[PDB]
Amino acid sequence: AISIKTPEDIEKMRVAGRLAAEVLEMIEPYVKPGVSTGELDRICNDYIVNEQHAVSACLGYHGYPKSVCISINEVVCHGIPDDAKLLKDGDIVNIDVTVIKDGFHGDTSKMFIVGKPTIMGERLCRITQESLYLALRMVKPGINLREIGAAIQKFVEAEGFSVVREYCGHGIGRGFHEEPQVLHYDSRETNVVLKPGMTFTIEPMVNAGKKEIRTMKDGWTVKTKDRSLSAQYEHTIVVTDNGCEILTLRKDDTIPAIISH
Ligand SMILES: NNC(=O)c1ccc(-c2ccccc2Cl)o1
Ligand SMILES: [Mn+2]
Ligand code: NA
Repeated sequence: AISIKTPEDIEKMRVAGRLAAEVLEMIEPYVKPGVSTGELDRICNDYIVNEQHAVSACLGYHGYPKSVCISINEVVCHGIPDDAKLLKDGDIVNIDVTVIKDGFHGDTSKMFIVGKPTIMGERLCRITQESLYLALRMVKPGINLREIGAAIQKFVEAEGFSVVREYCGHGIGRGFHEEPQVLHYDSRETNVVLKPGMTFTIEPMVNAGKKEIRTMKDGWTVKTKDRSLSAQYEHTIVVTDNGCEILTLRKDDTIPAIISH
């Protein structure tokens, strides 16, 4: 049973969402060749705790060891920050942030292109973000999640890319992952009609190559089976009366915070 949020709770979601977004805005300057994913994590955690007076929702979740997930190139998600893993020219990197503030969660992520961008890493990130934007434009009461998943997949595959099946968007509030599940592809199992007040995430994972993925033996790191590049972008939203409001919008986003139909 999916739950609706109250006006007060939604305001708290705006705050946690903004904080999540601001972590990504803060870290951007440090995302350069030579930096380790470990340092970036410590920077993010220090900021979340000492500046935002919030806490990382990832730290300890199901035993997660770090504060943010950092995934590079062929790594699909849940990449673990490490003091020896350095970023280099050409790399595409996702920093996945989740913060809890005043009891509510804010969840978002984006891609960063390191050094000189390559046409393909550049193209994969742009298409991935557009697939998120396209889905965000469909959000309004009355529409079924299945349609949104359908549209993301059709857009993505038309570009020669593939949509990761194992992971999905999700309801969010006082809990990290609440109902419903938000698939980024068409599924006969999906039947959820949006309603005002619902809060969830949209976070498509797109592979340049095949959809198949393999988990590493650290029990967390997920890579593409064919070792092709993978990209992801995420935003937390609240369904409004005639559309939705992006709670994790950043200065660099090129979509309106409030989407009115
Ligand atoms: N958008 N990112 C997420 O929803 C997310 C980040 C980390 C996790 C996670 C999922 C299952 C178990 C442990 C973690 Cl930290 O989910
Ligand atoms: Mn999420
Ligand atoms: Na990746």
